[PDB]
Amino acid sequence: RTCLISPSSTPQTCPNGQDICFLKAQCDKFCSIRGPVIEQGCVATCPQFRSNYRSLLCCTTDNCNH
Amino acid sequence: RTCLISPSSTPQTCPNGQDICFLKAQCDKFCSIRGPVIEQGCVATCPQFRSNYRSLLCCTTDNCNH
Repeated sequence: RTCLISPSSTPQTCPNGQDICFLKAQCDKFCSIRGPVIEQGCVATCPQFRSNYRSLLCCTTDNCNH
Repeated sequence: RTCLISPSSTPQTCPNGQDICFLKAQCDKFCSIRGPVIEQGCVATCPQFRSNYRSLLCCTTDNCNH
């Protein structure tokens, strides 16, 4: 139920149907008091990314990171 | 001319006009003899990613990685 389960065992996703990894790096709340924040996990479908984020890492597959 | 020039000094991009970082992780040549490969650098505009890659990391900004 994640993207890493064999090599280093560092899984963290949770696709409820299709395997899609997703990381979100942007400002959270205030966007001017704590700076950029980083969050990762699993979501419905990887959206067409966006030029207004700070760093998005999509794998759209499971067990595809190392 | 890259995405890291101050903190750890590990820049590697090269936007010719707008600052956009881009990494490409997919099979290269044969896609069945060496496995998945990893490549990064800079390109025109970050394409709407794709669910057929192995790992794409776009920042669409400069000096936005650490």
